[PDB]
Amino acid sequence: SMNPPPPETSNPNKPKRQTNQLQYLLRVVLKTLWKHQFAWPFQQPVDAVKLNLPDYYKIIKTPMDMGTIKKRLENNYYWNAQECIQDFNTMFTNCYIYNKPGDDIVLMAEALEKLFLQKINELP
Ligand SMILES: Cn1cc(-c2ccc(C(=O)Nc3ccccc3N)cc2)c2cc[nH]c2c1=O
Repeated sequence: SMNPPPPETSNPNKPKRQTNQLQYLLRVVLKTLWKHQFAWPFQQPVDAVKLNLPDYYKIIKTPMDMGTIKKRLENNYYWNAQECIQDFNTMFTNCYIYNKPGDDIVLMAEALEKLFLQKINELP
């Protein structure tokens, strides 16, 4: 199909370890973006088939979405907060490199990214 297998969300060979920053990323950062009115296009992998975007996964080499990030946090996939922040950054980058500037989806991403950066500015 137009769609790749979704990203893995569990790392079983990794030890399970909480950190203050990972708790913050799940319980403050992800939670705040997840509940936002503009979160909905970002809560699951882009379904290029249903959306008829045949070039999406030609342009986007590293798919990422908030649902994947949420599950990765819930399964303690990330070794540290920077790995999680990188996935958020990738999700926004994908939106900005695929969609035309000023598209509704880009304006949605920009609003979510601003909130993300504001919360990251207070990472413990
Ligand atoms: C990240 N991202 C997401 C999306 C994206 C857009 C729409 C949906 C979606 O579920 N639409 C919908 C609304 C109401 C009823 C049924 C459906 N299917 C999901 C995703 C997208 C589209 C162009 N470009 C991007 C884009 O970059």
